[PDB]
Amino acid sequence: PLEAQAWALLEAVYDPELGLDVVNLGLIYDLVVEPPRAYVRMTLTTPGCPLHDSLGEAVRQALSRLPGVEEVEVEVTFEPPWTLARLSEKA
Amino acid sequence: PLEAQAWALLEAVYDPELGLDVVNLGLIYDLVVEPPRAYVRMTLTTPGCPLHDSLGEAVRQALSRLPGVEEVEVEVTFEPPWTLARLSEKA
Repeated sequence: PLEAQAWALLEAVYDPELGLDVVNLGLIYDLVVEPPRAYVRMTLTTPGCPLHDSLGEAVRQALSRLPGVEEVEVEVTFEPPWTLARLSEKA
Repeated sequence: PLEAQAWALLEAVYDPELGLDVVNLGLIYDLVVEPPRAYVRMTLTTPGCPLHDSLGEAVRQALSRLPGVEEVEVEVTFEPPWTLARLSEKA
């Protein structure tokens, strides 16, 4: 139940450079919600670590909206590296 | 607006070895058009850096045709490495 709610929350988190949400952009690589923990592995649309990972922060915030989730681990990785081929049909 | 125009321009940029355009070939990994800047991350069909990156140059030229784009950054990468699995249905 929380898994579906989690996806809806992420679908509302938008990436400024592409004007699309992180889910339809294909940036979410793994998502596990098991109270009191939530884990998400995601990537960014361009290589390199930004000075402020605001997108990762937005994803963390969204997941924290879930009831009973006291710890949200957001791991940002470039493996595998992202490309537009990961866009969903809707995107 | 410019995003759709950008794609059309790239769809007219052809790769000699395969006889197909860079878009349907799946060589474009990321595309961001935000005047006065345009950024594109792409790859080539074979490993290695060529003496003259003619295809990369053709992509840069195509994007420069967009109104208000005074700077076009074309990044050529091999991550992830390209294969024919990236061809579009049309291709």
